[PDB]
Amino acid sequence: KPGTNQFLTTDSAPILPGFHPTPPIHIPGEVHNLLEICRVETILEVNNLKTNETTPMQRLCFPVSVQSKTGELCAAFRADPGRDGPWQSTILGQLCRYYTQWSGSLEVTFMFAGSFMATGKMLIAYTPPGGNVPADRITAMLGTHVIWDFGLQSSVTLVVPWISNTTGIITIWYQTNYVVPIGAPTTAYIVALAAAQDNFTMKLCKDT
Amino acid sequence: KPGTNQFLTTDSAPILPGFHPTPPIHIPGEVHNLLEICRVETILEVNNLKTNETTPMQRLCFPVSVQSKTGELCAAFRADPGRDGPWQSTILGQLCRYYTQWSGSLEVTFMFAGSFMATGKMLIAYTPPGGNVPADRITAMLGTHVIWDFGLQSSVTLVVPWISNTTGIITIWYQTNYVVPIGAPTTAYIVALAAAQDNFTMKLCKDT
Amino acid sequence: ITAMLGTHVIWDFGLQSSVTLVVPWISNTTGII
Amino acid sequence: IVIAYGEWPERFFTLDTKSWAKDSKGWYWKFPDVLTLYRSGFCVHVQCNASKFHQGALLVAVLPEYVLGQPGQVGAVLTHPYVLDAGIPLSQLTVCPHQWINLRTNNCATIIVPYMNTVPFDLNHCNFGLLVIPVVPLDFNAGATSEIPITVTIAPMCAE
Amino acid sequence: IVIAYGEWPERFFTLDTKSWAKDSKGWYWKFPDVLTLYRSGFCVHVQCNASKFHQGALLVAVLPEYVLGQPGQVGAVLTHPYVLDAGIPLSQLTVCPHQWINLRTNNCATIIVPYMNTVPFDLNHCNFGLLVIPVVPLDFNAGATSEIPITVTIAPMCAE
Amino acid sequence: STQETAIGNFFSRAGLVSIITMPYVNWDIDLMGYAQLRRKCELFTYMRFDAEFTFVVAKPNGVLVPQLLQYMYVPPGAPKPTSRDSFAWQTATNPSVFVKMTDPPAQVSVPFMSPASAYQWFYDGYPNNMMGTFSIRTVGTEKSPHSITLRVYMRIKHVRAWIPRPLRNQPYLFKTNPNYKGNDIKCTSTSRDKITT
Amino acid sequence: STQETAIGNFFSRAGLVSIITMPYVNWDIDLMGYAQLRRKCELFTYMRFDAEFTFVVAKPNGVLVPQLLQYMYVPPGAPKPTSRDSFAWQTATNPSVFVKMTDPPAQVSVPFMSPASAYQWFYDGYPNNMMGTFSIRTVGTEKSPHSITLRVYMRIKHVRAWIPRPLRNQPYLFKTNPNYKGNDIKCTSTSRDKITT
Repeated sequence: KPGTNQFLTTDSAPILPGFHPTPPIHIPGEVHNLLEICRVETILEVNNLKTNETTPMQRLCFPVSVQSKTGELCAAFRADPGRDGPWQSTILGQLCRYYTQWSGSLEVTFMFAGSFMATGKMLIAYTPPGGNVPADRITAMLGTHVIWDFGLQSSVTLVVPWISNTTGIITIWYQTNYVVPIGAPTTAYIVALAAAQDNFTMKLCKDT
Repeated sequence: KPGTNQFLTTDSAPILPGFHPTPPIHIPGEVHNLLEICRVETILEVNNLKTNETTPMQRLCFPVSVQSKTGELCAAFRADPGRDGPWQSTILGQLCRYYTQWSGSLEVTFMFAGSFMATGKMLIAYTPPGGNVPADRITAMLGTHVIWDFGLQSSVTLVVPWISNTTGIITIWYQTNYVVPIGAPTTAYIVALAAAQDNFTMKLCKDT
Repeated sequence: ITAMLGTHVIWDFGLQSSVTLVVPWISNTTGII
Repeated sequence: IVIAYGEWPERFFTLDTKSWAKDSKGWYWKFPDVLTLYRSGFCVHVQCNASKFHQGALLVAVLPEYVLGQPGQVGAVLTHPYVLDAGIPLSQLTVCPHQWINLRTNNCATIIVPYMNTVPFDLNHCNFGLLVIPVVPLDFNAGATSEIPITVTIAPMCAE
Repeated sequence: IVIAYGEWPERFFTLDTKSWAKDSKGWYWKFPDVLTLYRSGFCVHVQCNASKFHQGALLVAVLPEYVLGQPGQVGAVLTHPYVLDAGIPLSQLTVCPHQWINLRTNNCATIIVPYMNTVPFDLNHCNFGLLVIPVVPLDFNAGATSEIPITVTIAPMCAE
Repeated sequence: STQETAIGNFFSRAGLVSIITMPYVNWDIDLMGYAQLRRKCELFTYMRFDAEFTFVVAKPNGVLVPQLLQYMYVPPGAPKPTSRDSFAWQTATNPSVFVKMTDPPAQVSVPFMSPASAYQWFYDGYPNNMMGTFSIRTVGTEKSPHSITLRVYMRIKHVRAWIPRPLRNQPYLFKTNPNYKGNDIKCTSTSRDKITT
Repeated sequence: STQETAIGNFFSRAGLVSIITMPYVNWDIDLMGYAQLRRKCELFTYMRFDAEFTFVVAKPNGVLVPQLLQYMYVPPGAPKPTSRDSFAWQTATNPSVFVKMTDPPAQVSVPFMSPASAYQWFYDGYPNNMMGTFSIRTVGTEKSPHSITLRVYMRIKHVRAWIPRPLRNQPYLFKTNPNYKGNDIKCTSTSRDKITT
């Protein structure tokens, strides 16, 4: 039949039949699927400005200060792990470059890192793919949003409903101004973590 | 054995063993056999005159008028789907060009498209393969015939008993003159539809 | 096209000869037909 | 009633009435553009009222994935109705679900069309077209109405 | 408590307290060098006491077979903490077992690490490192203490 | 019986799909090539299948020569090679097959590869169904001294079709979309002289 | 499903690992060669597997010639050959394979060969995981009249991985240990102009 003496790479006589290899042991911690790796939160790089290239240790967090007025935009970024940008620095974004088609939900967690005596409120709004970035806080409030106050809770998680491979854009607003008593620092930093949900999948193999 | 290293076209290692293709869905409407396509009536082109090439929208029907006298031939055509002619414009005739030997019965349906106040009678006669076209209505009446009056019914079907691959010829006569009251149009058009029965088969494959 | 989106009744006199439209509620800025 | 491919889907919007003259060629509408994520069926209903002294024959038929060779609510007019303005001949349009609007006989035709797409869920994609073709030209005596209207009614079914 | 890879191993040595300034970069310790055939686990415990007027965020995480690009009990100081001084980026250090020392919240973090080696039994081989990285720089108002100490406690578990 | 006209038989007997001459080349897979098969596929709207290609290679004048070749397949999402010595020829994600010229032809299949559930021969909206790309070259750093020409044969297996549509009669103009010559429309049937015969 | 991202599939589709030109040679087995596969292997700490090599041989310009060859495998503990006529080529403890050039490529496997229980890509202490050594020569006492070049393809089977670790972003400098350029550190992501877009 046709198709003989051909070397298809994607398809053997042993060289040492008498050899018995070393039996295995119970080294703790084994990965059976790569999905167990893309299910842990990792630090995002939202402060991907062009002036932090010289000192790249400040790109892991974005600041909040008392100088900013109320009802003002703080930060914004898309929610496409494959595309270049903030999602390049996470394990999910790095592993998604080895595959072609991916689908599933996502979750993003923030973590306040200010003083214990600082209180306030921040609004986090996510818009579905297809539309435009909100121009006002009142416009953003009508959509999917989560009100976060760091005076009570220190970390909140926002879950992206569905992504596939015209991308969803997330925003962080200023619900109330940053208040602080006398004798405490006037600046606070926020770190963002991202991870995949229990329905993320990848289909085709590729090479970076 | 003789017959190795030969590439017979009419007769395989996968290239991506690890790929899992997308599972199917329930898209409505699936064809398992081509016979389900040749079992629907389609418009015949009986008015295949040489003067309609410039304006080909008038070839789908043939007219009946009050000017014609009684007992006069109106239209005639053969009943061979494979051969060129009126049967070229139907799906059965087009699909029969992809095969070599066909057999089975046929059915032809007409549809009056005149006014509601017009009455009359028309005689449709079919002669079996082998013989001659009738020269008179009295001669045609003795054979297989169906008397059709459009004052009561609007569509009649004539079934061809058997064809195989010296062809049967069908005729349409003028039983009575076209009568019409005052205030109604003096011309009417007839559209003919053709389809196969439940015993049509094809044997060998060919290329047009 | 604007009127069709609201409360409407399609009436053809070739089949029926009389149709009735019922006003939901009036009180004593008035409805217009 | 005729059900497209024998599969049920699982208000009453009335479009503008096109005028059928003695030399008209045809009309077509795209869906679900004409009513302007998405998953829904439809219930098309076409009526053509005319007196008993008129004659003619229409041919209303849907056609999934009908590409040309976004009209809107108004519709559009075909240029070469013999080849359906897409290369396919009109004489075999009967393969798709269809109905006849023979004026000597009933003047109404309703078609039920379910969702037919390669993905379970879908504004830029038009699913199917709706063609109305005057196969037999309309004729009348002098003094009668020169235009016979046709009305199209659309009702979404099992929308989500 | 956090158990490394969910596997239990089967005195209280207190190391010197490093001083966390406003421009520090990080520290790391190698095991079982810091406590100086062998088979044993460990129970790491890191505490960072500071007033309520300070802010910051540490990241303590183990890293098996942590090669560089023998500190001892004193420890060592990283040079380029962004690339962990080994090429791997800091932003994905969270894959390994870890904890956060957010000063606004709890100030203690304990990690249980079992034996992880390719041979059942082993002084020249260091199993894993222990990295402490100030992800968020520490800040305070003038007049407060300029150095916040961090204490590390090591307790061998199931030694043989 | 009726088995001679089933959908499976109607799409069999692998035929020529493309001819390539190399006096490196790229040939993307496209069933809408020769008009003989294009009209047959255009009968239905949605089709789902897989292919099985075969490469018969030989120098012009027909004689065979002992030369080593490499046919390389590229998935829909991948950078196509652009030179005789690119890194694409060395990346292992996209498979390749090695076979000498004086050997039986290389037979290889390809599964149903699409994000959707079936191929779409007619799309009404604006931007999708790419099937891949084959690349052919002669293995070696130097230049081969012998000209080659190969012809590719393709089969279709496990055919499913949906939503039949009317056939086509007008001549084709482009390989991507159906514009006709809208001034010299050719009728479907022949012509008589008077409708009595 | 989730089977498309398992550890077994992620380490398949044998690709090029080394190219050798002989205008006798020694090529020790080293997976930490091309940077494409090195970064993929460096994801985990402990890996256990076996390989399956394939040697496609041909003269430059691609043409094949009827020549007889000998590929010889050397275990980790053994004296490597140092001449065309040494006693290593004749000792029988280390196996060898004979195959003519005008033939299908020689396929041969190699088991998990290590005193330990798994390979170690990262060792913290001072001195270990050698996999062997292949030697290639043309059989005959005289000198061969034809130049040859062969490329070696290697597969991985029965893969087990342990203790995942962060990936690598900085460019490589040496093939044995991870020093980077500690003065021109390249950031992971791209750069915006202001954090509002």
